[PDB]
Amino acid sequence: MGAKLAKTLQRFENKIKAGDYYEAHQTLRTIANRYVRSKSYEHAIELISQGALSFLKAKQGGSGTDLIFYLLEVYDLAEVKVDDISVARLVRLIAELDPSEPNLKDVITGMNNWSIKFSEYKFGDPYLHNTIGSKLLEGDFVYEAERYFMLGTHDSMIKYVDLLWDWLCQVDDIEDSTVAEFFSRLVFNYLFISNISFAHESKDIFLERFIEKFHPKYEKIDKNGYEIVFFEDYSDLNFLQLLLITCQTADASYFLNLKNHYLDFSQAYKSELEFLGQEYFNIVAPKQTNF
Amino acid sequence: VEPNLHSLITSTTHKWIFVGGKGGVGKTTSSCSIAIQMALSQPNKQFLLISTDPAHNLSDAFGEKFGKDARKVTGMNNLSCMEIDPSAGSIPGIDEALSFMEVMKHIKRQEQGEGETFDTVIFDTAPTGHTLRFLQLPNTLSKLLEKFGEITNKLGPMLNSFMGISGKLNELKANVETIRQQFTDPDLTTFVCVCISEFLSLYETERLIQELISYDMDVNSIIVNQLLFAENDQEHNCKRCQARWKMQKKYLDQIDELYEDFHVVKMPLCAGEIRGLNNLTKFSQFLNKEYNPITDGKVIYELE
Amino acid sequence: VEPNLHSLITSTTHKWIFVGGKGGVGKTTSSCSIAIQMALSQPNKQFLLISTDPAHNLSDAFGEKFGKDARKVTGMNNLSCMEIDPSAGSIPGIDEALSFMEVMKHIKRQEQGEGETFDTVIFDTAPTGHTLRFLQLPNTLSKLLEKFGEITNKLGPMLNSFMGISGKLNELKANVETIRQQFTDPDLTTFVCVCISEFLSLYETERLIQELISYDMDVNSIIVNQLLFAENDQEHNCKRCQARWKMQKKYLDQIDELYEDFHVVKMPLCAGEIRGLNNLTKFSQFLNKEYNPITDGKVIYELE
Amino acid sequence: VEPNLHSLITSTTHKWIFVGGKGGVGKTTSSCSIAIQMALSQPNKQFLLISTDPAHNLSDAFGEKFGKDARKVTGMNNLSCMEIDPSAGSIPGIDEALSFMEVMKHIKRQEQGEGETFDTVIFDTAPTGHTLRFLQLPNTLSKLLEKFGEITNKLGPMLNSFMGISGKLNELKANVETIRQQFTDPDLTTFVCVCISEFLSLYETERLIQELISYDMDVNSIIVNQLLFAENDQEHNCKRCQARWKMQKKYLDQIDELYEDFHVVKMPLCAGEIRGLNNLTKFSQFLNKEYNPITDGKVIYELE
Ligand SMILES: [Zn+2]
Ligand SMILES: [Zn+2]
Repeated sequence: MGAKLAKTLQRFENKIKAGDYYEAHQTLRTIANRYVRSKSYEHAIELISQGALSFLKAKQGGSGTDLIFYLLEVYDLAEVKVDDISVARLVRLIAELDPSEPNLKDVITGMNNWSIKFSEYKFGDPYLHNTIGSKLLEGDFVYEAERYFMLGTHDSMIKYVDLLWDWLCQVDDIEDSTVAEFFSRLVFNYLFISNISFAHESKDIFLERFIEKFHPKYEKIDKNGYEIVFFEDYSDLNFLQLLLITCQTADASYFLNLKNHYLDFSQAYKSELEFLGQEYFNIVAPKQTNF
Repeated sequence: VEPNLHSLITSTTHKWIFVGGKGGVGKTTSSCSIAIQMALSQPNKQFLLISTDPAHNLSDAFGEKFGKDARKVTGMNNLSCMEIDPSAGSIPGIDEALSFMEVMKHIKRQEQGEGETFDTVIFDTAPTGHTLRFLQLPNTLSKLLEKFGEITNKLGPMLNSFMGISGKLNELKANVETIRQQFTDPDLTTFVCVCISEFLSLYETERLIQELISYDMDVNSIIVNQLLFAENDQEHNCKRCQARWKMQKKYLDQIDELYEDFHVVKMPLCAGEIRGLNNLTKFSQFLNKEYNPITDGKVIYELE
Repeated sequence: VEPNLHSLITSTTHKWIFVGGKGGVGKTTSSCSIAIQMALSQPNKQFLLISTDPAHNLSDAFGEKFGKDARKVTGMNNLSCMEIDPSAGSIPGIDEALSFMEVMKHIKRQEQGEGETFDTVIFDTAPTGHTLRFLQLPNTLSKLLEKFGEITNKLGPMLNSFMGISGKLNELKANVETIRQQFTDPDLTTFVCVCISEFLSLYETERLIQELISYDMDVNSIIVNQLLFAENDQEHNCKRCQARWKMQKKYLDQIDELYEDFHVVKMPLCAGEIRGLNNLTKFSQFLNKEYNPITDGKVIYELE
Repeated sequence: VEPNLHSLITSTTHKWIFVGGKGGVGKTTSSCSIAIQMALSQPNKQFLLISTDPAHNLSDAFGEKFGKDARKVTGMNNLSCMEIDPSAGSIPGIDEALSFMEVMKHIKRQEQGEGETFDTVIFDTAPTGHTLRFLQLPNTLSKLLEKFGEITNKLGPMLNSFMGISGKLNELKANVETIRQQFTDPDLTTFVCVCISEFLSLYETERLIQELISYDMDVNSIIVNQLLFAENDQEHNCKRCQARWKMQKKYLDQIDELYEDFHVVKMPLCAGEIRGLNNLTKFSQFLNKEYNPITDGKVIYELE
């Protein structure tokens, strides 16, 4: 079995380097179906995956995409649980995917859905998300990448700050409220999943780049271990920084005082503040519109 | 894939040769054939052909009496035949185990009382009854031990060791050993299936192969006897024969597309049944070298 | 059998002291009592009284706040109290395991953060819920492994060794160890039951003991508080009290005939509930030396 | 630069913590200290302290037996200790590779057999032998492949392709990956050096750091124990002690001028050696917050 699989895999990738795509695809699936029929999942998984890899490496999105789906089907049929090995196979396949593949999103969804059903993560495995995010970003699917990165690993956080930084730079006419539209995303998103560490690191990396490129007037304020880069021309950024630390205290009073001083901002981030006030201050009362 | 059993007939490592095929599809024949081809190709190794068919097919195929006591087929000092009766519901695997365990006792018993040792045994599987059912229980129950062993590891092993990984190790040891008795190395064990180009046969074949794959038992040889190839025989005519092969050709294509990477050796149809050591060896030669109805037509109309 | 807990109160080997009694039968009381008697009798050993009752019975019995962090009861440098919440259906044993495993983590955690080590722990079992259910799974599933291991030994081990008793040995090793966590030595672990001379109580007691015996957990101590002994108190009269004890005497005889070889210590009824380290020690003295309603009447009408 | 290991003790990304210091400079101590400080600061991550010193320094430092099998130090459910023997000339790198490869097999083995996984490992480097020599071979031999691959591109690739840049691409791929195993991210791996303010120690330290820099291994922490600070201790006097520190102060200045941007944490001298989990944690607190001989004098004359 082990000596037979290895062999055929060459006569398959031989039909691929020869041009016989149909032959290579048809043969492999029928043979794979046989393993699945006998519940020899493990064998089918390696065969299918390997076949999908070669197809994608040969720029054959059609077959490649198809095999990925088939693999996933087995994954759910074999109840393959989410772990390193299981994730690795998908990551290795995602890397060979063409950012323009008409199925991209579908492939990504299928993989992530699998991770959700066979893991304790309501939105999928973190590591897996890190890979998925990068792929989506290659096809200019920014918004989709942002979400995955938000729910990714430490590297995702770096690639999320780069996604937001390269976007801010793309803006021709920058303004005081423009830098906030990007920066705020980091503070709010990470604060929702309560990832203070990522919220602080993403903040530091983004605020430092902003200082080394735009050279805005500022001055670092330090108090009891905490620091707040006070920008003289960006009130939005000052407010946002205070909001972060405030949530960390989980003290109702501080949250109310911060909002009362920044009435305007309290209405721009109405919904967002309402949530934060429920997750960090146990507030059930809705957010009263200031304006 | 060479449509022959050469690589196997000349293999000196294989020591377990399976041969199945339900449907009176000439199983007995193929068995004696594969056994003779290997014995003649490797005269430096003892071979044993054993059957469980109550019809004593091996004694009627060679022309001599074969019993529970292994006897060298007359004329060969490398091949031996054995005809034993594998018999003379709550727990799966048990019954099958007892059946196979008994046949192996008949093997070691014939290697002590003259014969000494057979390097490769040719198992002529029974006509009915999945005598290979126990080829999955050992892996089954074992994996259950793993679910048992691990889970039995409540939070810890901090506190589990204060009140008491030898378990996680010995399990993995009893695990491999077990899986080594089924897998039994593809280079050491293989399964040869026999059939013919006919609906019912394909149905029987397809399932048989699935069953073996679930046993992780290597399978890459499909024998198809009774083939006509009535479009080459020097003495054409006979619509009756041409029509039958038109049907056999239909299915044969389903076999060449169903089992693409399998050793599908297509054997020719013989006038009457092939019996006797002589007519058997001359017919088994096609298992080593493909049969050509254009040139080998003589050898066939010869066995007639 | 001495109707006292002397042998246990003066034992320096015991390190696991169970205390159960469903039915608001004064469990909390007996627990603090047995803990104090042992701590005072063996000042050269650290004791820990832990409860899981959500009512914080230990904090209301001593008069001080006790939490998940073990604290020495004020006035004693040998006894310590712990009040944790043991919570803050497919496989039997699992749930129970998680619960107990968690309480033991709270034990080792308080032995590192000052306290260092407790020689004997006084487990104040919960009011409801058989927190000792997992005291049988480990032996159960294990024995099943033995039926599994042995049977998996088809005819042989002649042929089972040719294709592959480490299994029959490691099993017996994982067997004993497991059985050593339940048996946990009768000289190292024991269970103290608490009840009163009343129908419902006896019913609850009888079953509790059966449950423990199925866990092979040693049990030979039955506490019966609230007893009247209204035929000796110096200040007779009061039919109401005499009638009630006539009923308690009825059942008490069923207890002395049901548990003939058990340590049935009969405790006296106190006017009000006993609280405060002081009134507790003076009442727990009867657990070491039998209570005599003829002479010890003072000590009781004293706690009043 | 804060003269402490705070940033590292509270880091949840680091998973490879090196700790070296030849010269019986209290390496074992610093190792156990750094491990305890990180385990206590991050109870949501499993840590593993492993040593190769044949003197079993970790078992003599904590007060318990530690073997090749990872065991949680008594009282901590976040820290674990490992004591293995890294042993039980033609090609550079090989020998070192075999040595390290083996220690890592002992790691993954203890994560399967209970322990599951350690987020950050505290490597207590051996007393002698540059066990990090292989931290340069992989980059070395590889770069040679590049000089090999390119040069092998005679005029062309016009004609080199007519008789035959997959080579220039796969090389760069095998290049980065390799360099990623040495570099191993400064945010994921770091090296902590230990020494004292003494000529010979500085000599040993200076070279050790050079060696690590040639390995591109991040190094920014230098521990200096046995310091006297005999000009603040409340109970002055003793010329003998004042003279010794006058010499230690001499070199300490060479350290503060030699390693200006390094984390030079100056640890205080203790009467006797520090052993036992307790005295270790209380002494390791200075690795998080600088030691002040004016106020923390008590904590020291306490470990005595
Ligand atoms: Zn009364
Ligand atoms: Zn001195």
